[PDB]
Amino acid sequence: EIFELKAELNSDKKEKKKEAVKKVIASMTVGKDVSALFPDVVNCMQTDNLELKKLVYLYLMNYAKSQPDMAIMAVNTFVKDCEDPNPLIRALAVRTMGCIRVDKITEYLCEPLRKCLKDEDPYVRKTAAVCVAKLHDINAQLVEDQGFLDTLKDLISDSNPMVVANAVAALSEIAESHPSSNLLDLNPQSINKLLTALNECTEWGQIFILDCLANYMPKDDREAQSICERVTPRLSHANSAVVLSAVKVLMKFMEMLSKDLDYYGTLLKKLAPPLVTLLSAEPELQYVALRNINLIVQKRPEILKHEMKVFFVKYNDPIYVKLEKLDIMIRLASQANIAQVLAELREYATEVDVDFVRKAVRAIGRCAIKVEQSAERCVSTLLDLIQTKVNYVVQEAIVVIKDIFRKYPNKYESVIATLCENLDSLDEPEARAAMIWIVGEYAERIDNADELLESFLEGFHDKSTQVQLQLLTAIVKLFLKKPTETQELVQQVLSLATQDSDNPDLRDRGYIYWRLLSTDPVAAKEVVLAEKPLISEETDLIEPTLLDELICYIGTLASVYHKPPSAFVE
Amino acid sequence: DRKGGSYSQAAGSDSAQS
Amino acid sequence: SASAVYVLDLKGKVLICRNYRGDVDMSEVEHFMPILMEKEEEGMLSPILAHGGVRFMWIKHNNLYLVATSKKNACVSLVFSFLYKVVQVFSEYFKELEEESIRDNFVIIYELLDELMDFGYPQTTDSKILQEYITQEAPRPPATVTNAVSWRSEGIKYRKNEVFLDVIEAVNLLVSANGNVLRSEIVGSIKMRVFLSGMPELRLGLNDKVLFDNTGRGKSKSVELEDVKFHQCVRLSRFENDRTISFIPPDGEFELMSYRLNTHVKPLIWIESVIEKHSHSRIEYMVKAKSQFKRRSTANNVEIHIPVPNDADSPKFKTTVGSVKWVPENSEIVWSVKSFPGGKEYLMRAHFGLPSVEAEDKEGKPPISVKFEIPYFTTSGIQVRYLKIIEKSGYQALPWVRYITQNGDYQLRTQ
Amino acid sequence: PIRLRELIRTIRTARTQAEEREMIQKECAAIRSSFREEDNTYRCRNVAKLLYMHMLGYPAHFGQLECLKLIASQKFTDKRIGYLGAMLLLDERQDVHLLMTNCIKNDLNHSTQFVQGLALCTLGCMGSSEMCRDLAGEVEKLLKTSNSYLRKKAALCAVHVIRKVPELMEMFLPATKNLLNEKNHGVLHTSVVLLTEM
Amino acid sequence: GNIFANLFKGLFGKKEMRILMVGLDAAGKTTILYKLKLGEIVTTIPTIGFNVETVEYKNISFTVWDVGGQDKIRPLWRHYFQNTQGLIFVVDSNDRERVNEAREELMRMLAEDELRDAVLLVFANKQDLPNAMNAAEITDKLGLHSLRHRNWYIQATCATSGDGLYEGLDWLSNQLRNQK
Amino acid sequence: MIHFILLFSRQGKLRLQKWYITLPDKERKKITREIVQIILSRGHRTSSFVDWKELKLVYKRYASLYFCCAIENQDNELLTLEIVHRYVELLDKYFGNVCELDIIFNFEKAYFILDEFIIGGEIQETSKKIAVKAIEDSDMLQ
Amino acid sequence: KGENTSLLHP
Ligand SMILES: Nc1nc2c(ncn2[C@@H]2O[C@H](COP(=O)(O)OP(=O)(O)OP(=O)(O)O)[C@@H](O)[C@H]2O)c(=O)[nH]1
Ligand SMILES: [Mg+2]
Repeated sequence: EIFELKAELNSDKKEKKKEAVKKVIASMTVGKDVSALFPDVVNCMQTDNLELKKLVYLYLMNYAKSQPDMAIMAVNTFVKDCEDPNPLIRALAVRTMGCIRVDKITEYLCEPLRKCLKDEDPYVRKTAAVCVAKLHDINAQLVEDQGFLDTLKDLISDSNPMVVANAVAALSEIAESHPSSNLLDLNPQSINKLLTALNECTEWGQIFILDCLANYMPKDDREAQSICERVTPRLSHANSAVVLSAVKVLMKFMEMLSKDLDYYGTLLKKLAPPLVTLLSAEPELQYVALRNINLIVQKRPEILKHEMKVFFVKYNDPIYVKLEKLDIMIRLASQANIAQVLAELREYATEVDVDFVRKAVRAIGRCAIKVEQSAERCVSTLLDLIQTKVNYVVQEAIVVIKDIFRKYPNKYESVIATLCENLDSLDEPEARAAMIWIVGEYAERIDNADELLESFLEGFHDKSTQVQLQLLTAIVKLFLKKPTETQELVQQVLSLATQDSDNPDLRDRGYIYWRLLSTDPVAAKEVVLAEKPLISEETDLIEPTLLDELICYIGTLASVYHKPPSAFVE
Repeated sequence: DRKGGSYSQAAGSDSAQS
Repeated sequence: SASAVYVLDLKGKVLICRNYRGDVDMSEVEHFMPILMEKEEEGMLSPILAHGGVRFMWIKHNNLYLVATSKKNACVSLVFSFLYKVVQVFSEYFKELEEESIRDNFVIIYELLDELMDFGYPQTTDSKILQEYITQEAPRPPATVTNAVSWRSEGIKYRKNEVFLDVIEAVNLLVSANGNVLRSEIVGSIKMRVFLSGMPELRLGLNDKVLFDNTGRGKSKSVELEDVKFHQCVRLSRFENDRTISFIPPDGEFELMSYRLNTHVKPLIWIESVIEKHSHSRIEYMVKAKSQFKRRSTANNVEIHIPVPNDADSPKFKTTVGSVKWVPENSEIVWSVKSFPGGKEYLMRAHFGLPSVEAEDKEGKPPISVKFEIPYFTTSGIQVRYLKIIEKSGYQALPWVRYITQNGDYQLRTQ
Repeated sequence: PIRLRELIRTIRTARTQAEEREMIQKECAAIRSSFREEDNTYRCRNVAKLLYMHMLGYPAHFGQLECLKLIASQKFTDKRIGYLGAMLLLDERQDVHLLMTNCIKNDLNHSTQFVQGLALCTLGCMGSSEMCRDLAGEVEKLLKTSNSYLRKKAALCAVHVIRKVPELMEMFLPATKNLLNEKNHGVLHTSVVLLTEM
Repeated sequence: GNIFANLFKGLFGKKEMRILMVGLDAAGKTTILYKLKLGEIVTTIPTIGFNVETVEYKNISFTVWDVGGQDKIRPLWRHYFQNTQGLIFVVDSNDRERVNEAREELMRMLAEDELRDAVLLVFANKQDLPNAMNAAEITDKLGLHSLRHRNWYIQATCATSGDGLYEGLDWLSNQLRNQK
Repeated sequence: MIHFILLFSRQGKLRLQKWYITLPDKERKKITREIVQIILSRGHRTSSFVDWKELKLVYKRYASLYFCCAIENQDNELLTLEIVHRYVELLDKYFGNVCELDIIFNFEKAYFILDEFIIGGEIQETSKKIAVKAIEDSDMLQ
Repeated sequence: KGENTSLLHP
């Protein structure tokens, strides 16, 4: 096997050499550790046929870090191949030289890189630009010593728009790892020159050309207006990433534009159709589009204000898209489309996804909290869902009702009777505690509040810490409000939570309640049963500093995760 | 023939718009 | 900023891998399968995975997931675009996307992967252009890649100059269970198969509402496309200036433009369905389909999918026109109609049994989807006005185009 | 009536999970169609296919009445299939094993040593809190017999009843007295296990 | 298609038919089934589960599925409603207190939208004691004439004797079969 | 007594299952998945014993397909291994060179043998030939 | 394959 393969590879017949190379490639791809035969394939490297040269180069690249010592026998071959008349051979040699992760090999590759930097062939120029960036990433000091920065800078100002885009991307990658010292920024003339070649760039070159403008900061409205006018045609590109890059560039440039001029209005009007088109992308790109919309929604919510029908989740939409659809609807939820949002939430509550049902319940609660004009409709929908007799739906409705009562309990007394008998046997800590809190705070419209708390007092000492605290608070509130029917209940609660309760916080709360009851029961009405201030809702809008920084990082991992680039990279 | 509608010849430009 | 593009399989085995930067160890792919299994089993599965400091963003193909490892803050959109381009190139080169070609076309696959992307930055994505430099059965690279026109190879000569267009309509309707349509969007699709001699510069001209308003003819039937996405050959500046659609058509079939505008008209087909499902006894399907489209148009291959019960057995269908069959694989009633003249009315009366024992868990209500496809019908009313085919040599082109109307996201919410 | 081997080969021929689910649904549609017609000739094949689908991860709620009907049948293969279905897809929380008490009582007095043994094994494996209450009288009758092949089954049934109903151990005290002289190793082991459980 | 085989089978008898056996516990259902199948009054324990048997008479296989009257088995009668063509109701005229319960159970079973083609078959069981009513007092109390779209027929059968079983079988055959 | 017995393959597919404890179908499936993950996530020197949910989960697979059991903490550990070996030997003798292919196709025979050998989690016949003879006699009945 | 092998190989 191994001996036969080595003998075939060390033969003078090309028909056997090609078969041996194919077998070695298949074994490596099949998952065979073929790095032991690297020195044997080193001799059979200088071959006229390009079919075996590519396989040998791929094997060397894949077997370069494993056997760096054995890779010292390829510098001469690379130097010889870096001068082949065929541009394809030179490009392949340049790519293989930069792909070899050898510390003692990249030092001698500076001369071929310098020779190929000014190559007339555009493919050779692109290969040299890529190899320069690879060498700089491998060794920044070697690249700086070789003085490739000046050659890379002159590449952008030359012909071959694909080569220019490749050089710009390499320079951006080098500056990305650079400490910002000696930045490759250019004046407005360089921006105009790049825009001139932007219309001639390829699909991949368009992203490279538009990424450069993401770092430049315009200083005048005329320059910003020209940049917006030039980037406007980029919104009509079939590529999803090109449209996203153009949108990000426009958003970045809008930070210096003046809202008084008509350019801002035209940009806002020309961006909504782009968002609608991007929303109809592939399901994999649906999550990215939703993340981008959420990032841009908190900054300029006046662009997609009327975009609500497209936010409806489809039946075949993915889970990662269905979850983001609810967040998008909540962010764009308003009183104008409140009925549509309620109808969509009602339809989304009939599904079987427990996570989807919980997300829909949370979105409905958030929409009800945000807009007080639909509080009655949200309450009716929650009552219908509770009447639907769904355990998870019942818990979600109980949580939503508890959240709504703390925020808008002035006109929440009409639903206490319906919630008084709503299958209180559920053991969910998030729902039982919410029901106990609602009963304690709303112990006025229910004439059997004391009777209901009796069932929850059977296992108060072993139910839960939060549940026990909520039950104790409800009992204290009932005693303060109505101490005739809960006189013995308060004493029993104090005995159970102060003598048989070993919880430190719970024991302290019980002792404090007992002391307050034994000191001044009248003062407990103004101390315990007091009017709490308005509850500060947790705002979902990001901080302005993070939004400005997140604006520049558009389409990357920092935007999908909604986290800073330095808080997620390693 | 062909399913989905028979192919029809297209014009060269808006002759009525000069 | 992908670190290594790899192709996995359904059993977790990596069919092929191609490192681009080498900053991520090749052993991280092993943890991708357990991570994906955990995410799927917990509902947190997403195409963009994360193995600690390395992100595994990839999509699921027909048989394998094209996972591309990345460690830095690389552009997820760029990675997705590269994956889509790679999938398109594989489809163009290999007629099937399965494990049969991954283990058989590695010689050309490795060369294509090496040439497409270098250092994580793709350079070429045109299958037609790439077919002239990398073949599985090599000369210098073509000047088309080096030149600005990288989507139209020069020197193409044909005996005739015939270009076939396809105005494909996508009727997407989202009708709620209450009977109202929520999402009713129609997306145009101008797919042309250009086959001419040389490198003609096509000048597409249609009766656009904006074009008619600019020219002063904003009073006739003008197509109001909310979103118009031109192809790479179409010049964005020319369209932005005066709505001039000037571009060089490619050699073969490609999507030039794709209009996308909302529709405020009544549905072409109105489906009135009822569910007389007895409590574990029987079920009734009083489904009536009313065609609101023009009578001169016929919906070829009408397939109204009616989701029947999953556990239903021994079903009986009492319909009027068209064959109705229940497929246990899909668990729905397939209302298959061969030819549906416009204005036709089909009434169906379903009757199937149900087991006495109730199901353990709920199954949901899948939406009713219609598969109507009526050719030679332009619902949006957009008609092609002209196509300026100009060649330096000078030839008489014979462009052709056909209008096809079908049902897109035309799902009907159940009660 | 598709054979069990053919169904197994078809299931093994499925590669994707979606394809396997589609094949399972296609088979279950035919199985349900056959069951709704009250098929009695190829009922064993349908029962085996349903059991295989349930073991493979498919629902089998609709195939509950068929197992009960086959349990009270007369064919040995049909009775075995019904017993296997009751043992596999039947449990105390199913709530459909209440009607199986009459079938067990009818088969408990059967002259055949295989049908009675299968019924006893099914009762021991799927003993309920109420089935043992109405079956304790019949269990004690078989425990006093001299059948070596049935003594172990009776001991196992008594142990299962005692585990499910600890208050029923009083009816087993006079039945296990003077039973430590069994020559068969299985009978002695069953007696020792019953004594240890008591 | 050809129906020559069906005609040949029907020339000597092909139809079999089905039947159901429901009623209160200790209502003579098991004894009635034993008499119909064997011809003797067999004493059996209360029907914890169910009994399935068949009767061959007039070239029709009258399969009877006896159902117990246990409280836990009352809601289990819906299992036999699937693939069921007939239904026989056995009343308990010797239990005055259980007559109301039997009538309520019959009304509940007769109020199912799936059990519509099953004709009514009222059997007067325990027709041996002087306390048993006639064939009209029981029907009047149960309101059998108020069952719209239901073909009800009351037949009195003595468990100890067996008289009236032939008349009931003939009536069932006439109701099920509509030929010569 | 054995709470449950599950015959699972190396790939994770289950070829046999027999639980003596009345558990919910979803709960049973979750327990089976957890057992498969634990067994599949265990080395070759784990002692073939796992204390999962206070149950002596003993794993001893003599081929590609593994074996599992659920014994309460009241009996010896070697007894379960001896019982598993005896059951494997009896199945091999009844079938004749039993392999993985015969297990999937002949699952009914294996289930019948298990029912005739172990009932309710406890053993029913200590001998290895009497059980085989009884199984053969039952099969010959038709 | 690995499945046709005997469970105990006896
Ligand atoms: N002596 C006598 N007893 C009768 C007569 N008719 C009915 N019975 C009583 O009715 C009971 C009939 O029970 P079975 O024949 O075993 O079946 P069943 O009527 O369905 O009763 P369950 O099994 O409890 O549901 C007997 O136990 C008798 O006590 C009769 O004509 N003479
Ligand atoms: Mg009876």
